[PDB]
Amino acid sequence: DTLKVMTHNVYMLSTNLYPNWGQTERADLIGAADYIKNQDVVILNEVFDNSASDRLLGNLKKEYPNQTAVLGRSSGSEWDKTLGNYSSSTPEDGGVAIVSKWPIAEKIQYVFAKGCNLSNKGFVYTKIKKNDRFVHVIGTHLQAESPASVRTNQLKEIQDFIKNKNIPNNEYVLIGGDMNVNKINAENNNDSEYASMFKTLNASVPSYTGHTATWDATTNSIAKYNFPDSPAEYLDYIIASKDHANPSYIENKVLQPKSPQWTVTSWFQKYTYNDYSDHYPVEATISM
Ligand SMILES: [Mg+2]
Ligand SMILES: [Mg+2]
Repeated sequence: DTLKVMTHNVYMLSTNLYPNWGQTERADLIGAADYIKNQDVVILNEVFDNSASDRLLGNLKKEYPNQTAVLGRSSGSEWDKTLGNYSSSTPEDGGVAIVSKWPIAEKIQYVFAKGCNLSNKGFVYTKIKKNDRFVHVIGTHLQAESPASVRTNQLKEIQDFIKNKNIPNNEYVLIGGDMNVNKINAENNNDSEYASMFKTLNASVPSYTGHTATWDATTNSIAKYNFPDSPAEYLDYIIASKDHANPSYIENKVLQPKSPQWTVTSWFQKYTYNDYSDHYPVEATISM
């Protein structure tokens, strides 16, 4: 069998702080997009805006009916457990959610202890039954660019959680999302943060295919507006724990899907874009 998992930072900032980023329309464009189809599990990042995020989740309901709540937005029975530094008084939620075409046996949220109370950043854990197999998928979004030291602490909390969970070593355990750890020009430096990421989580390095960056101001219309001169970076991953079932093959493919044109007005000026987010999605293929 093959497991298909995708992760995508969808840039859905709160409309209370950023009213004109086309969040609602992109909720519809992403929901109907072909690139996000045919997956087993999908991890979402930055689904911060409550209305637009729920709209997106609703549009994905037909194909991915099994869904978790958004990390850090609530702490009721919608979560089997709410772990970590969760606060109901944080201005924003963690923006992470997971949807699947398969039954979800357990849903857990965990809020990171440290961070440079702004957003309940952390991770979402899911135990999913796919064809009589239980697979484990953790979705997260780490500290954005001292920042590296914070990310290492967060990665540590993720690894510590996995070990404590007592997951069978013959079942697949994947960790994915916007790690904010750059692979560009770092794949050949055992001392880079990119290298440390794999050590801290004790995960294997996947085969890389597709586009060469996940946040590219040189090809992405949204990133180009916000950071015109910033060199492209590679920050999104989906990797497997070596302390559990090691995939004979695991790929991470960066896609460059373009959306139908959409327009927004900001300060009496109209702007048109053809991207779903400032980040590109990463499609993982895992041989089981
Ligand atoms: Mg972002
Ligand atoms: Mg929110």
